[PDB]
Amino acid sequence: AQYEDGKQYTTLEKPVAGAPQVLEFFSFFCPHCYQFEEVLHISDNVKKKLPEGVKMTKYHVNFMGGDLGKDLTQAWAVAMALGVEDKVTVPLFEGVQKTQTIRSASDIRDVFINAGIKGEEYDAAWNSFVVKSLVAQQEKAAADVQLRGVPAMFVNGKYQLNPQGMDTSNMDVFVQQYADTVKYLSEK
Ligand SMILES: CCN(CCn1cccn1)C(=O)Cc1ccc(Oc2ccc(C#N)c(C)c2)cc1
Repeated sequence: AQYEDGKQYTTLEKPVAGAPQVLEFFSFFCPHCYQFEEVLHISDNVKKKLPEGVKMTKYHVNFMGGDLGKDLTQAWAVAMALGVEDKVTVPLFEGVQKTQTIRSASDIRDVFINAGIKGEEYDAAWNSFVVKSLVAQQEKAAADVQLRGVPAMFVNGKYQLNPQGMDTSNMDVFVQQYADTVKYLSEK
């Protein structure tokens, strides 16, 4: 077959019932995740190749970056609660990996303030139990599939993308192969 288990994707031993339709995991410390956002725009191209209104979920992970890695998961929960993912994703990535100006939770906060989120608004969300629950959902989804590496995408809690099995000579061909595989698994 053109799409084969083990080539463009793998199948989880234990499927996760009730998982989001398209679930991505990333970390701002993850170098390929930087490429996936700034260079390849994987999420946007995947969303485009999916039907209108299909839910896509993107979660941060703790296992990279020690203390600051956990701060960034809580901050991503703040981004999701306020709906400002599209405003902080790039400066958080560049702050961690490019300029390396993010070394504390306050430095993360500065990215949100520079993005236009008010101080009282960020601090209230940061300490809110709505964000606490959002942090738990990110941890629960990662623990559900024993996640040990990022970037990672899961389709309907049963299939895991395998980008190592695609072509990486052409960036644009890789993205299109990746998105078509998500679409293929979506229709399974
Ligand atoms: C979860 C495993 N994991 C972590 C460990 N790890 C580090 C390096 C390799 N593995 C991954 O990063 C897996 C991975 C993902 C994608 C990928 O393919 C490309 C990456 C970037 C670009 C660009 N620009 C292209 C075109 C393709 C290759 C590997």
